[PDB]
Amino acid sequence: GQLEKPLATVGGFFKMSVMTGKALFTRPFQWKEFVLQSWFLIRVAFLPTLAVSIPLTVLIIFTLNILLAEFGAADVSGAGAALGAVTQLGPLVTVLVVAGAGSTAICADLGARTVREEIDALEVLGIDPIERLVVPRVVASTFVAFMLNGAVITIGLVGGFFFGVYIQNVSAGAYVSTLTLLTGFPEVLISVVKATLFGMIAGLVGCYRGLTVAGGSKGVGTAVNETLVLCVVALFAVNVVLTTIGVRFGTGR
Amino acid sequence: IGDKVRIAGMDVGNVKSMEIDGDKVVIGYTLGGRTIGTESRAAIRTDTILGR
Amino acid sequence: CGQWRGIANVPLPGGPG
Amino acid sequence: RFLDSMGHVAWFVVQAIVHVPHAFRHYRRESLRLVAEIGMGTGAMAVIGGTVAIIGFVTLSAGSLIAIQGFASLGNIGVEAFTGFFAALANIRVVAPVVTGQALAATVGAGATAELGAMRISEEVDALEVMGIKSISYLVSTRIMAGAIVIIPLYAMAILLSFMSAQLVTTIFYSQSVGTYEHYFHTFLRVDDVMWSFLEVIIMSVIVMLNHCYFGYFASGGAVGVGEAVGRSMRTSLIAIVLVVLLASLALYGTDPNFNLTV
Amino acid sequence: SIKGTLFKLGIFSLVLLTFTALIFVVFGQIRFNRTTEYSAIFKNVSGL
Amino acid sequence: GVQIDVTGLSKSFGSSKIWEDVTMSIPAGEVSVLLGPSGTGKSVFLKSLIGLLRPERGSIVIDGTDILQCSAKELYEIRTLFGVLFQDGALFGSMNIYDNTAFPLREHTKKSESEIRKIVMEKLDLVGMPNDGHKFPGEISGGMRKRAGLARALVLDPEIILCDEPDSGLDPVRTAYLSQLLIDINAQIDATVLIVTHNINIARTVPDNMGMLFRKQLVMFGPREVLLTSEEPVVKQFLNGRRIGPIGMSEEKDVPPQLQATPGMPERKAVARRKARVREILHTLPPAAQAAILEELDR
Repeated sequence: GQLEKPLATVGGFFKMSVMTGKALFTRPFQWKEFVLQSWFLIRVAFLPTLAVSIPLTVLIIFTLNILLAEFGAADVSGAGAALGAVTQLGPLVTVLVVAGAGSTAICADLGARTVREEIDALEVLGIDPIERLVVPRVVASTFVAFMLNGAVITIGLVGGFFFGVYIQNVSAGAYVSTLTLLTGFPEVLISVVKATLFGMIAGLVGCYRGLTVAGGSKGVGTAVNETLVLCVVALFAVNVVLTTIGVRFGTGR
Repeated sequence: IGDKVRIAGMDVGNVKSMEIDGDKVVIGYTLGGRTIGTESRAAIRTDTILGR
Repeated sequence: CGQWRGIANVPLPGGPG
Repeated sequence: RFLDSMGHVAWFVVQAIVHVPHAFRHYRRESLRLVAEIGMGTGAMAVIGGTVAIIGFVTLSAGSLIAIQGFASLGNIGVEAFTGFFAALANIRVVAPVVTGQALAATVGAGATAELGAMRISEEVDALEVMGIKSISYLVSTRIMAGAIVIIPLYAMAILLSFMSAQLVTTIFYSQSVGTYEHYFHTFLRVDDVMWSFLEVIIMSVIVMLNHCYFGYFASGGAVGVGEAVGRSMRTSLIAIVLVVLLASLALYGTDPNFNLTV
Repeated sequence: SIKGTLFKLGIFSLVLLTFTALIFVVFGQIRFNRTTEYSAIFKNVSGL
Repeated sequence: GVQIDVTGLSKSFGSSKIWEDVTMSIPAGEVSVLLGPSGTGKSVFLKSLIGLLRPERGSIVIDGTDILQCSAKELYEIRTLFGVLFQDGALFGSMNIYDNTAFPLREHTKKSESEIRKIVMEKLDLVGMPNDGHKFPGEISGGMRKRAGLARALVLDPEIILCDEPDSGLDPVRTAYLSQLLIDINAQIDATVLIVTHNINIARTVPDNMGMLFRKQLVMFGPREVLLTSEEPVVKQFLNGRRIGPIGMSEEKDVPPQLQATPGMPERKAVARRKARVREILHTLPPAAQAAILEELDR
């Protein structure tokens, strides 16, 4: 009985996601809502994404450079600079600035629609919310996560190059020539898969929590907080699983 | 386990198992669908200076 | 595009020379 | 506008800081209740463990990621006995402070923003002001004191679980000997780094609590605006945490890296 | 306002997919030159 | 206007029960009102009438089809008969009042945009918003939001209208205005209007039929004349807003002439049918109620 309580919400989320997939592959797509939600997520989670990605990659590059300079092998730093940035820094900054901003925004928007009885207004008009609202939001979440992951990886690599060369006086040719030493097609492919899955899961969780808001006076805030916590936990677990799968393939081996 | 198995310098498979049988080690590997003769010669060899 | 030899073979700004 | 907003947040943080002794003397039971609420969560998230469980899961995941990728790369190169040396410097310098900060931000900060927004909407702040009570001193200063009291145990658990996850992944799943891992871990780890990391986490937690209390205290727009306040507070908290960790690491190890391997 | 939103989204998507394609080109070692195919015989390729 | 048949309807949010055994027969085309003390779950009943909520027991036999035992595909046509005014209007904030009004016309019909503009302008002028098409729901007030929700409900020629607390956030004057508008609408289209409210001014001038929920039950449902002359302690206490009676201080401690349609509006056919039913009902009423209702009908 103790496990049966969260299992009901788990089943509701899973059934809602199954219906979302069915509406995506069966019913006509909502291009207008998809465009609107894509631009909304981009405008709500682009500047924070850079503002979190730039200092974090600078910190990682600084730590790697000092540790390797003491180690003596300061010419292979770019290798690590690539290896983290493609496979962990990109998807994890995507996790943070998607779950914090876009997932919470989707949950708040759908909760606002629910408490204002707009969902019931759609439902009494014969329309299905899962096809008109959830599908464009999940697709927009996936698209924005993909693009943001690409931008994060690129900006992180460039910032690491500039910091290491112009501050810690490492050699630029060693940075650019060692980037591909440990990173190849498997790493960028697993990064793309991570970003796509993270965006899809964040969109699904945000939509499901927004549709099932409790109203009241703290229901929307509680729903947003629960959305954020669930997204962080689920995306970290999925990142662990996908990291294991990706290192099973490997560029070095 | 997982080390490369090669034929004429090009990778053909991996090392799958290593067991102790009497005074010998039986190492099981894969050839990736290729065929070798019963008179073939195997050799464990050092690949790099770091111990591969 | 046609002469693209890689990110390691593109001239980089800064440094001596 | 921009200067006006900066001045408003500066006034809020100054007023919250200067009322810490007043809150400490006048309100002790409220501080203890907030310490319990922050440590063990509230609402539906409290039944699973609250902030402790979320922090533990996220830090275990981060340590597992470090051990996994680290061991894979070093085994590909060949020098895989350095994993214990690589994991520790990964956890202390970059990974554990930032990750614990983001998890603390999410759980505690979003809960505080939601609570203060609900109080603002439900006219409870007006009720406190009518009854002759400093609302900032009663709410925000108490939150700050509770966060300062609770952060050290939380980050201690985070560090412990990150180290445990890295060691377990390396020495059980990857079957590395425990002696080599423990040697390279305890030989190349300096307690000074851990102390400075604790100071970073304390400062970061104070800043995060101030930011989230600001976003929740001045909420508007009914129940709908509370969620938007939570989202904005989360974005600001992420940026502030990363910036704090970067600045502290740049200041500490700019000249002396505090790590020796070669002659 | 859907036209302007489409314009902005298209430009932003083009730039960020250019970045993703650039990452794929850089880390996948993609070349765009016309090449001729030759063959060689080795006693041992030495891990090539 | 079609008849709604409710029998044995029950609801339960968890271990608690919202109401039980609500058995009523809503007439066709007659304005009806369901009232009771606050916290009796009347909006739950109103939403269950259309299928937004699922009662645990009973049936709601609209036409001959019990909509509780009906598939989701069929409910895409039953709800075509409905028009719902929510408490705040439940408008869509992303589109203006004109698009909000035209939304179900574009969703269901196949009419050209010229016909859409004609119908939408006509219904907006009907509900007192001839030149407020371009505004958004955020800009307009609560009364205008109710009017816009009604206008959106009046475009597909509804046969049932469900009004949820039309007095919420409104002073008595604006409530009187909205009540007159609802009476005019029923005069024009003869839709089965059902209102849920605990307002007492509404419950003495507007309705043709009235029913009262008290302590998770339905005490009585009947016509206006029968209810306004009923010597039931709960009904007589509530309809006068008294203080001595079964209703307590809180949930834990538990004739008027009638509104007439505006001159120049087509005659209401619900009044004559209501009186025709009232005579057959009075056949069994207590003698004091019989005399009072006979005096009222013979005025």
